[PDB]
Amino acid sequence: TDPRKSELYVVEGMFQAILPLRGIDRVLKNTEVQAIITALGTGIHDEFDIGKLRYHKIVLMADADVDGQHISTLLLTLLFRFMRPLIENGHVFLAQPPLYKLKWQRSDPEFAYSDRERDGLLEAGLKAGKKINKEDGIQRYKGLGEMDAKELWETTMDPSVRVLRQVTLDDAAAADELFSILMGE
Repeated sequence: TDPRKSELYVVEGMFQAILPLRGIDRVLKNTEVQAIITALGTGIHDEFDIGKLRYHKIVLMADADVDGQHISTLLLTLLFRFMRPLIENGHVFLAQPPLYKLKWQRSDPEFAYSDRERDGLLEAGLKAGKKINKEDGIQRYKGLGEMDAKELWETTMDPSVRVLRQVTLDDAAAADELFSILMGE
């Protein structure tokens, strides 16, 4: 659980810490944001000290819809404006939750992270002799809240299977501009 072996997941509302974030000056006072900032341990702006970082990886997980984009947007800008080295140093990632669950009749269900993977897994399973209900065998997730707690962990937090995307400085800059445009109303 020492920093090197620790990760912090910030999820839409190896030691794996988890904090929620329900979706500029007032944002910093919101307790959920404060918990996250405090958990990171670095301090902010001028006080920022990379040596005090408590987590090797910071993973943002949210729904792919507007509501989900909003929090990921707000979080990426806070980091870009007050804790930039976390991004430049490659500590920030976005978790890709699965899009589909393939409910094989007499075997383990499989998860697909894209339409193409869905098609490949389906074809591969059928050729192997696996059976699936053509009407309800493939579940298309609407959000993270539709997932079973255990399946959420297995598909987004399990290190040997999760699909993570490193946030680049350019990505964060894009999020910050987005935050600016939208605030301009």
